[PDB]
Formats: sequence, structure tokens, C-alpha cells
Amino acid sequence: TIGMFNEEGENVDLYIPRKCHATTTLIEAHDHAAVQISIANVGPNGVINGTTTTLCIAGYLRSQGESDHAINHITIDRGIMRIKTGKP
Amino acid sequence: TKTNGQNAARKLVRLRCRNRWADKGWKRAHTFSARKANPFGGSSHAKGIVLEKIGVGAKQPNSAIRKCVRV
Amino acid sequence: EWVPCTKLGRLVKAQKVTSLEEIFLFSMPIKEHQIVDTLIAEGQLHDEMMKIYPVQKATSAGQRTRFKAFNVVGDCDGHIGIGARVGKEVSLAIRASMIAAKLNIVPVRRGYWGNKIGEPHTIPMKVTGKCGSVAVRLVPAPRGTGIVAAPVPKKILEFAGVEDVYTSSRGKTRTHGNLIMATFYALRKTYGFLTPDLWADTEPSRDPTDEHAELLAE
Amino acid sequence: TMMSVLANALRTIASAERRGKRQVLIRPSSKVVVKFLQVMQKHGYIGEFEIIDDHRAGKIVVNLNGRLNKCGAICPRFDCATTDYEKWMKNILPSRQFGFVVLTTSLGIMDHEEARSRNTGGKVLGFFY
Amino acid sequence: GFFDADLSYPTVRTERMKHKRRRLVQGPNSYFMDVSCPRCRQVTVVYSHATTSVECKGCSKKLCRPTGGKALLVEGCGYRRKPDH
Amino acid sequence: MSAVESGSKVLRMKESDAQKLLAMRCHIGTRNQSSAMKKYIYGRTAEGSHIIDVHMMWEKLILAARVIAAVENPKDVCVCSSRLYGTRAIYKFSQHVGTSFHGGRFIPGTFTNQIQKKFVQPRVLVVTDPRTDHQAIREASLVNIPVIALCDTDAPLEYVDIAIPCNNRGIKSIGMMYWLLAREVLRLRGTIVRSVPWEEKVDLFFYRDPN
Amino acid sequence: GTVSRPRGMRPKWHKKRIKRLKLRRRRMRQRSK
Amino acid sequence: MTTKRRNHGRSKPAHSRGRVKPIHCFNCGRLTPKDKAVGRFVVRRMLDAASARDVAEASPVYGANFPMPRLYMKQRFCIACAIHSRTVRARPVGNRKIRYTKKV
Amino acid sequence: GKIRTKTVKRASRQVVEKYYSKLNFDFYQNKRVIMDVTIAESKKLKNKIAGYTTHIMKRLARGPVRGISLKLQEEERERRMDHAPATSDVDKVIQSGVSVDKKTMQMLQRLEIGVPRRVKRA
RNA sequence: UGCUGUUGCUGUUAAAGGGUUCGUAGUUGAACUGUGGGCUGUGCAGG
RNA sequence: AGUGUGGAGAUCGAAGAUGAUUAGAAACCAUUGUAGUCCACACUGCAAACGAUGACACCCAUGAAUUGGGGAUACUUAGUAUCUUUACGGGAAUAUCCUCAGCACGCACGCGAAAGCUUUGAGGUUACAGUCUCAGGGGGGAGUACG
RNA sequence: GAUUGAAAAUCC
RNA sequence: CACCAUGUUCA
Ligand SMILES: [K+]
Ligand SMILES: [K+]
Ligand SMILES: [K+]
Ligand SMILES: [K+]
Ligand SMILES: [K+]
Ligand SMILES: [K+]
Ligand SMILES: [K+]
Ligand SMILES: [K+]
Ligand SMILES: [Mg+2]
Ligand SMILES: [Mg+2]
Ligand SMILES: [Mg+2]
Ligand SMILES: [Mg+2]
Ligand SMILES: [Mg+2]
Ligand SMILES: [Mg+2]
Ligand SMILES: [Mg+2]
Ligand code: NA
Ligand code: NA
Ligand code: NA
Ligand SMILES: [Zn+2]
Repeated sequence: TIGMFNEEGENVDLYIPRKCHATTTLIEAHDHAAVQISIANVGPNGVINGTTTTLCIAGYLRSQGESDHAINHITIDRGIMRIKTGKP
Repeated sequence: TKTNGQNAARKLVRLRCRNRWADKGWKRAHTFSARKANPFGGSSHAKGIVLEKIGVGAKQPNSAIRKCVRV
Repeated sequence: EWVPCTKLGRLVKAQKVTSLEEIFLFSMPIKEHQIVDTLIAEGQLHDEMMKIYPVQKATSAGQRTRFKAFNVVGDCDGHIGIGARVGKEVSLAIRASMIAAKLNIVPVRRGYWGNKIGEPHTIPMKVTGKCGSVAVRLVPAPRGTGIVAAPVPKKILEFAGVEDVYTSSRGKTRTHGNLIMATFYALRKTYGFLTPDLWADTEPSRDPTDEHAELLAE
Repeated sequence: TMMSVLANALRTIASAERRGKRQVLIRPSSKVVVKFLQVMQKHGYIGEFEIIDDHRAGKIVVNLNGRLNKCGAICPRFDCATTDYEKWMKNILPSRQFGFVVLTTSLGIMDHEEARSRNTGGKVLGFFY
Repeated sequence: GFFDADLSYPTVRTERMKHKRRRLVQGPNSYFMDVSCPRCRQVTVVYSHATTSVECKGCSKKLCRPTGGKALLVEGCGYRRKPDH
Repeated sequence: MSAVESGSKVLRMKESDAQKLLAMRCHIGTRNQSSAMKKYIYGRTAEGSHIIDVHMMWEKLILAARVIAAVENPKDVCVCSSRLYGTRAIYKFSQHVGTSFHGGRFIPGTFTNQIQKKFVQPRVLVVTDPRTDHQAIREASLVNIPVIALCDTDAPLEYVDIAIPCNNRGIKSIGMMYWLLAREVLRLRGTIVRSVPWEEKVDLFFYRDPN
Repeated sequence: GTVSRPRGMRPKWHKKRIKRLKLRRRRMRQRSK
Repeated sequence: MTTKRRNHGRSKPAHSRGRVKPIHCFNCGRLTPKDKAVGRFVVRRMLDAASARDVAEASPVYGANFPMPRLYMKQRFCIACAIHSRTVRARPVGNRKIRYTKKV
Repeated sequence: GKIRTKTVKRASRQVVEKYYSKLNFDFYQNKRVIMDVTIAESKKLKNKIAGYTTHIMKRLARGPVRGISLKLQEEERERRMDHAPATSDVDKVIQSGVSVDKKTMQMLQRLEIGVPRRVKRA
């Protein structure tokens, strides 16, 4: 998996911190501003299903005010959002 | 800020030589004025002849007479 | 006796949350020390009073003296917490200091200096922590060198659970509140530094409150 | 004036990484800068970078993944034998487990691990981790 | 959601306002024009930011006036901007 | 977030929704521009007011609707409004969707003071104005609460995760946006159907003087 | 106020006093030269 | 010591100019720079209403249609004189920054 | 100096909330009700409470007062405000026609849904 | 004793940027001669 | 400010004079007044000569201004008016949108013992290396003594 | 001696 | 805007 390992092969890390999906930074246990946003998936019809997609954003991005831009970028990358309107 | 050149060793040597004299301990150790003014002449102990006995008043806030000898 | 006032405390009391790592992963603020008391096994948590000193405020009639107390809590295995609290009496300040130290617990990453033989002994990388003017730099050390640190940072490192470390300190280290805070912050940065071991993406997981929202509602 | 193109480029990359930008523009560019960027790319600390030709000292656009913490240049380029690798690692690197020191050896520009493998010393260019 | 800017491929709007030396690759801001003398219609090639006074070969007549940029052509003359390349 | 994994065009904006937005002037700004909100502005009118891109507004609206619908316990979503024009809108939105709400002054310490009682821990916060509801956003910045805001052209996007560009000043526009959000959330849940128009009226969402 | 603790005379007047001191000393040495 | 004001009490930045010719204070005559001096342009009615109406009733030219003359003068005060005469007062640390660009 | 202390004001407000149809505009009848509905060790406080309750009732007749919530009146106001119009305001505006500017017209032309039906340029 | 600082000091207010320009030693100094190909096997290679 | 040699000498005015005020009061305050102040030429080189912040280079968030010179009226491109107008007049100023250089303002990080600084760094530094240069090393003695 | 919390001072 | 000086030593 992911983490720091021994030569014996057992995982040594106490835990694996979450990584921000916009800037790829470890989310510390003390920042208290990092969020976890779950966007519900939608079926062919308008009704949602059980599965959801999760986004993690570091607290410093929200403090800076770039969380909205980061979420737009991440959603467009995942294909949740439409980047531009179709041709008429 | 300082010089960071690859061939600036002379400048750094001169800078350190100039600035070492501002250290009071270094200057005192490397200058003979302190040893000339030292009554012991650089010795740990010195032998003398007791000229007289006196009492020196202690400075404030203390108040006492300290027994000293002029030698 | 303890009736929780937070969703995290309710989950801990109901035993839905088992380890402090679940709280640390989602960065939830711990607002009840009973959460830490429950999650840490009995006898593992150790407390000690680092420092107690009086602070005075001048007043029209003399001056008022309060006592500021620092407490270090830790299970000697990758967990450290420091609390500082002021009280009118030494005992009250000490008790509030234990409460704050339990509230302010954080994880500590422990790694290796050379080859990875056995359990980790040192920090994975050089980390500096600054509070006020005091800055404490911790450098990884080979096995068996011990904690080369001042007496105050040494006990914080012992409670954090590191065995070998080199320590340098700058600033007015005689200011022990700032020294303790600097050591705590330096230990905190260890899980914030990114390492090629942690490059791989991890699958997202549900927040405990999200998962047990229906249980918390009832 | 500008004395070290490589130092300027590495400082620009480090500042962009600290600010969290997705990509950065480096001006001007040189062979040493390109080789340093290629070493970092090979070890995975950067990704796609593109050299734009100007009929002058060209420019570079580097895409940054959040894996790079700090990169910088050692000035002056101190000469380092095969026995000084441990001293340089313990001086400028955060750990003996990760991080690289980039040297310009007579066999090209390479990291200290590769230089030790090929048994060659050289002048220290910089570092990244 | 909007398009995120690319540093290697700037958009038309972003690159149009840039200073000529602040663009991704520098280029001239000037051009050449084919200008007909209003006296005998002889056609000469003049430069947009011409600081000299351009005389027609035949009319020996001023065809432009120097300014602080983009020299001003004489009244009654036709001009066509020649292709860059 | 009009894009679906299957590629269906169900969530795309339609002619009726565009007509509602144009009728209630949800696309009108306040002639003051903000750097964070610049991407959401299509252009500037002759009167000086900014004109908001309706496609981007709909994208952010559907994204917010999906985020709200992903919440299994609706009471975990808190809808806030302190400008006296969104109070009725958030109250009706709470009735329909099922969330909680708080109108008027936001008492400091609601999200952080765990002793004072009247202390809630929502999972998602929804605000009508980032500037007016600055206290709720600041408190959510301390307890890990994502923020969905209804933001105008001059909106400080600090600690705002999902900003919906809209006219959060007019009574009609605030009611329209909250009605659209409630309709989308209900359609995503499956309570109502998208073939038949919603029976509820936006006049109820509109704010009325009690006297 | 406008100035921290001098711990002595005003520095300008002290400098003037020292200047007069030097003037007098130089005159005395010119006398005995 | 502690920089009380970021402009150091005068409307002259660091790299703007070197010297500004001083002017005499309106009250005491102290020479102070034109940017530092507290400047107020006053338009004072030459007679207060009670006496102005009395003069207007006796004046064949002054009345409702034709107004009385005024007194226009630019007064630049030293800091001490301005504070003493209360045209300008000490302000809290927070309120020290607020400035007015017109005669309110 | 005849200000009603916070104890008097809180007691009078609680009295008004608990008994509203049982109160009046005079002081003496209100005080007579107060003696039965309140238990206190003093009579000066009872007189002050009755006076401020009379003041509160006089204010309430003219309009709602801050700090007092009457359930029946609040429910009546909510029911009155919850009255739904026959036809929606959006429907009326759409039927009458929607006017848009040049810039608003531009993106409507640029949209994938095209120009809506009942929209015209001003 | 990173209180001499090459590693590794400090100079708005604690000690400490020269009033300003020119200027020799001295120190420092922008790019550019430069992707070798092919073949067969072999890699969660990848697009 | 002072010096030298010529001028000049209105005003203000070190020194001085006189009047007050005071326990005293050739201090503040009044009324004067010499040198000065002004100029030419020659010295001096001692300012809180300050931004108490060396120079050159790079990167660096936001909104509203201002001075000068131009230009326009992960998308293949996105308007715009006003006023004067028989000779420095194919003019002048305005509006909008750019650009380059300058003085700045409230400002994102970051930094700092704090005060504060912030594309104008005091930022990009124990994760300590772009270049050059000047100063400092507890407080006095003392910027004195001597040369 | 007095004085003071001790001194000084004063008186004695 | 008359004048408006000073408080022995430790504690
Ligand atoms: K002193
Ligand atoms: K200038
Ligand atoms: K000056
Ligand atoms: K030092
Ligand atoms: K030279
Ligand atoms: K006079
Ligand atoms: K008197
Ligand atoms: K005396
Ligand atoms: Mg003072
Ligand atoms: Mg002061
Ligand atoms: Mg000082
Ligand atoms: Mg100083
Ligand atoms: Mg006399
Ligand atoms: Mg001089
Ligand atoms: Mg000294
Ligand atoms: Na001023
Ligand atoms: Na006196
Ligand atoms: Na007298
Ligand atoms: Zn004055």
C-alpha cells in the first residue's frame, strides 16, 4: 500500500493523512479548516444513487479564498461539471 | 550580508582580521596593555609585603567593613 | 457521569470511534478531554507538569497574582499534547493544564536514520518549530545516540516517543513557555512534511459523523 | 544584474511551489537549467515542461505536481569528491531517506546517488526534495 | 466553471493586451503601408512609426509627419497596410 | 454540475429555468467587481451593472444541489440569512428540503461554544451572502464545515467552497434562487418528478412585511 | 518628550561642553609648545 | 522609536521630494513645512446674522437678492497651535487613520 | 430615576406572555391579577411589575414588542403570510414579457438552449 | 559561544547603511557550437 | 550656521540694550538691536544629511487612485460616449479599454520580540548559498587622549 | 535620650 | 495663555 515500511514489510506509519485534491498537501490533524465535500452521483434519470464522489481541500486554500476555483477545477477534471455550454 | 565569491578568500580573511579586534576578550588576550596594567604580570599568584591593614566600606545596599591589607 | 456535548464525544462514548487516528485523519477538534481519556488505553497516558510560574497584573490596590501552568501529556508512542492554563490557585491551574493538554493532543511521525530495522526510533526529517523568538530544530540521529536536547525539550520528546534525536535551539530559550511551544510545534510538523512514501493517492473514506449521522440523530 | 540563471530559475520554481501554482514560467533558460529540470523530472518532482524558442535565451513552462517541497542552487559551486557526499547530504538534505543533491560531474549533470554509483565527484549545482 | 489559463498557450484576449516585449515571444508592433501621393498618385512604402519625414520620389512632397509614435500621414492620401510576410 | 457519468442531459438547464432567471433578474450584479467573482461575469451592461453567466450559475446551482442531496440527514445542513430578505426564503427552503435554518443575527459561538446550549454541528453550511453572513463562515472555518454561498459580483470568497453567482439582493431573485435549489434537491432525491412542473409557488418564498 | 532617557545632560549641550574642553586643551598645548 | 504615523505626520513620501519650503503659522508664527502644517480654508461671514440683518435693513444695496460679502482665508497652523485651538485633536489609535477629502 | 430594574422587566414580560387575555389597560386591575399570578416577598416590586405590564400592554396594542412572543398572534401572522396567490409572479412576468439588455441578449443567443420564448430586447 | 558567524551572526525602532554621485584596484558577471540512429527481444510503459 | 574679500542692507534677528514676570529670571513675553540674513567669488564639509531601511538583479495577492509617454474606440478572438472649436489648431480637454515608466493608498501570503513590513518587503532564511560593498559585537570612559 | 521599621536629621 | 519650585537613606 502507501506509507513507510520496515524491511520486514509491516507498515510503520501511525496513520496515513489525507491529501488535498487541489494542491497535493498532507491535511494535518490540527488545521481545523480542511473540508470534505461529497457530491452525489446521478443516474441516467434525475435521481441520485448510493455512490458519491469525495473532495478534500486544505484549510490554507480556503483561507486564501481559492477553494471555489480549486473545486471548479477538480469537478471539471472529474467530469462532474460542464466547462462550456454546447453549440446552439 | 557578506561576500560569497569563489575567489573572495582574501576579502573574507581581511574582514575577519579587522572584525576580530572588536571582541573585548580577543583584544585583551592579544594586546599587551592588559598584561602591562596587571599587577601580577600575568601570574596566577604573587608574593608581597603587608604594608598596612585597612577597612574598606562595602557598597550599598550592603553595610559592613571588609578587612583588607595594602601590600 | 460524562454526558457528551459533541457528536464526536457521543460517538466515542457509544464506541463507534475506536482510535485517536480516526479523529486525526479528519482533523476534528477534540473539545472534551474524556474523548482522549477513553481512546487512550488505561495506564498508557502519562502526564507531568513542565513548569509553573506566577504572572501579575498591576491594580490600583497592589497587584493581582495568577499562576500559569504547563502540562505535557503523552503515551510515549507517537502521541504528544501540551496544555497551558492560568488560574487563581496552583491546583486549579494544574487541573486546567491537564485538561488543555488532553485537548491539544497531536500525532507524531517517527522514522529511521539509516536502514529500517525494527520499530522507528527518530523523526523522519529535520523539523524546526518556532514560538515567540525561541526556535527548536530537531534532526534525525543514528540509533543509540539518545535525545541530545536541553532538559525541557528532552522530556517532551520522551513523551512523544522518539529515542534518538539531535536538537539545536535559538532565541531566548530561558523563556520556557515559548521553548515548550516550539518543541510541540516542531513535533507537530512531522506529519505535515510530505515524503515520497506518501505520494500515492488514497481512496476517500466517510467521515464518522457522516457514517453515523442516523445514530447521532436518535 | 543577473549573475546565476540556474539560481534564478530554481528560486522561481521554489516560489511557485510554495504559492501552489499549477505551472510556472522560467526566463531565461540554458542547458544547465534544462538538465537540472530533467533530473527532477526523472525523479518525479516535476512533470511536463516545455521549452519555448525565442531566437534568444529561450523560456520554459514547467507543470508542477505538489510533490516538490524546495529546490535551490548552491553558490558558489563547491567542488565535492566521492567522500563529501555524506557531508553534503547531512548539511543540505532533510533526511538520508529522500532528497537529492545535483552535481555537475564530468559524466554530466546527475544526482548524488547516481554520481556515487558511477564513482565520480564534481561541482555542487543544487538540491531538491 | 471557466477555462483555466495556460502559460504556454495564452488566450487571444490575454495575449493581445501584453506589452510587445512582455509577450511569450517578442514581436514588432509596427508595419509598413503602401501610400499614394495625393499629387500624382505615385505609390511609396512608408513605415508606421516613421520618425523621418518621408518624401515621395516624384512629387517630392511630404507624405508623413513624425509624432511620438505612429507617424501621421498627409491629408488626401490613400494607404493600405502591407502584409507582414 | 450538469454532467452525469452516463452522459445523460437530464440535469441541463432548460428554457423554463432560463425564463425564470431572466424574469426575476438573478443575472444582474451590482456594478462592483471582485477578483474571485470575475470568472462568473459574462459582461458589463450600458448602465454599468455586471451581467452574470447563466450557464456558470446553473452549473454551480446543480453542484450545490448534488452536495446538499448527498447529505443523508437533512438537518445536518444549516441555511443562514441575515439580510432580512432571505429569511422567508430559507424558512420555506427548510420546510421543503428538510434542513435547519437560522435567520437574523447569528449568535457568535453557535458552532464553537459547546457549553452554551443552542449549539449545533451542521455538516454543510448554506449562506445567502458571504459579506453579511461573515460570522457563520468564520465559525465554520474552525469546525470543518464546507460552505455553499449565494454570491454576488462583489463577494469575498474566503472560506467559501461552492459559490453560486446570483443576485442575492432583490427579494424576487433570492426567492427564485432558493426555489430553484429546493426544486433541484427534491428532484435529485426523487420526491418530485422532472416531467411535471413543481406545484409550489415562489411567491411564498418571497419576503413580505409582517405588518 | 520625543527622545528616550538621556541618562545625563542633553547630548547637544554635552557635545558643546566637550568642544570647549578640546578648544581649551589645544590652547594650553599651543601655549607650552 | 515607535513610528507613530506611517507618513510621519507630513504628506511627503520617502522618494517624492527632499525639501518643502516652510510657512509661518497663522497664530504663533512658527516656521513649519507646508505639508506638515494643518491647513484649513475658512469662509467666515463678515457679520453674524443678528448684526448682518441690522446692516441689511439700513443698506440700500444689501438684502434678500444681494448677499453680504464674506471673508476668505487659508489658515495654516503649526501642530501645537492647531491642538491648542482645537481645530485638530488627539485621536484613538484605531481612528488615527481616517481622513476626509472634503470640507464636511 | 424611575427605571424598571431587569428583575421587574423580566417578571412583567413573563407575566404578559403567560397571561395576555387576562390583562387590561388600567393599572389597578392588572395589579389585582398580579397578586394572584405572582409570588413575591414584596409589594413595591408587585406594583412596579403591574405598571410595566400595563405599559407593555399599551405598547402591544399599537404593535409587536421585542422580547415578547405570543403563540396565538405569531401563528395568526404566519397563517396570514402563508397565503398563496392564485397565479405565480414568475408566470405573470413571463406572460407580460421579459425585457433584456444587449449583453443579456448576447449570451442567450450564445447558449445551447438558444433564446427563450418570451424574452425581448429593451 | 550561530558572543567573530566559510559552514553560520546582526544593522526600521535594541550596537550597527556611508549625505550624494563618479570611480580605479578588487570581487562578480546573459545565452549559443550539443536529443546519433537502426535491429531483435523485454517492461500495469504509456498514449 | 560659520570663515575670507568685495557689494547690499527692506525684513527678521545670535550678541548686546531696555521693559516686564519672578524668591531669583541679562529665560520664556514686550520694545529694540550688532553680527548675520541677500549677492558675487573663494573656503568649510560637522544635519533627526531619515525611509533612522546600501547598490544591482529575480519572483511576488487584491481593490480604488495619481503623474508622464504610447495604442485602441482548460476555447479561433468580443464594447464605447462628452464638451469646446477663427489660431502653438488635420486642434484642446474628457469617457471607456489597454500598455510602459514614476510618487503613492487601503493589502493576500509570508515575516517580525512586538510595533509593524508587504509587488514600494522588513517576504520568498535552521527547508539557513544571485552578486558586490559599508558598518556593528554589554553599558560608560569617548569620538576623548595621542599621533 | 526622644524619633524611626531601621537609619539620618532634629531636638534632647 | 500672570505666577505656580522641592520632597534625606535603606526598606
Ligand atoms: K540610560
Ligand atoms: K522622483
Ligand atoms: K532633508
Ligand atoms: K549578534
Ligand atoms: K573596477
Ligand atoms: K525688530
Ligand atoms: K506671585
Ligand atoms: K534644592
Ligand atoms: Mg510625549
Ligand atoms: Mg514618544
Ligand atoms: Mg535610541
Ligand atoms: Mg540604533
Ligand atoms: Mg546691565
Ligand atoms: Mg561644514
Ligand atoms: Mg561596546
Ligand atoms: Na499634518
Ligand atoms: Na517662580
Ligand atoms: Na516680585
Ligand atoms: Zn503655531
